[PDB]
Amino acid sequence: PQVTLWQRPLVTIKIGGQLKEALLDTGADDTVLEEMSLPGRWKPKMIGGIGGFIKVRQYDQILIEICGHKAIGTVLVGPTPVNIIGRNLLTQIGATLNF
Amino acid sequence: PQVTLWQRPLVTIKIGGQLKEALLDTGADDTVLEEMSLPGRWKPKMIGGIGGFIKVRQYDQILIEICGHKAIGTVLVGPTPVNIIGRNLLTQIGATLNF
Ligand SMILES: O=C(Nc1nccs1)c1cccc(CN2C(=O)N(Cc3cccc(C(=O)Nc4nccs4)c3)[C@H](Cc3ccccc3)[C@H](O)[C@@H](O)[C@H]2Cc2ccccc2)c1
Repeated sequence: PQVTLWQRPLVTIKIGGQLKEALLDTGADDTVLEEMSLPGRWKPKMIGGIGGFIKVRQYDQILIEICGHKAIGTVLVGPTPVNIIGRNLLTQIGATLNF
Repeated sequence: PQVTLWQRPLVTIKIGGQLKEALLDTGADDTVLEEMSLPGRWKPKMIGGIGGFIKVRQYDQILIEICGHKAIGTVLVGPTPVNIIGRNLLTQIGATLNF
């Protein structure tokens, strides 16, 4: 559904039986979630932001529901201050930017 | 126009006479450009992001032509890895996120 950007474009996700809200972020290549618990195996990874770079856990083939849209992707979990859905998943849910 | 998120949504801006490319960014509350010379007056501000806080300088009332459209607003200049057009300006160009 169309959102304007007068306010932060925030949605509910369900991941891992947990309900979260996350920011739809066209600038973010990758989806990055704060610390929460996920089952399984993961690889260490670093990503950059402004500020600097953080070190995250790289889980993949994770099912997320974002609004009513399912999508399976790579998720990075670590010290971001806000959960971010980025392009690897906004592409799966079909989001566009219009101006 | 309409951007699919398979590529980074980069766009051409003209600011202060200069021609830059910049990221259209729904998750970013403000616009922050890399260092460049702007005339006039500014004051120091700090912003956060993933993995830290940079100190930035704030110019208000800068004209920016973004794609083709003119908008005027505050632009923060500072050590970002990339020019980022955030919601303060995206609202002025009419951008909508649309799934
Ligand atoms: O995949 C990623 N990186 C990779 N590395 C290797 C492979 S992929 C990646 C994933 C998510 C975010 C980012 C890094 N990132 C951010 O750090 N910011 C902070 C930001 C950017 C611009 C303005 C503000 C702002 O106004 N902040 C304010 N603070 C106080 C008041 S306003 C904040 C937000 C997200 C955010 C919002 C609020 C708080 C924290 C973060 C942007 O929305 C994101 O697009 C992006 C911008 C960016 C993109 C590339 C390089 C550098 C910066 C990178």
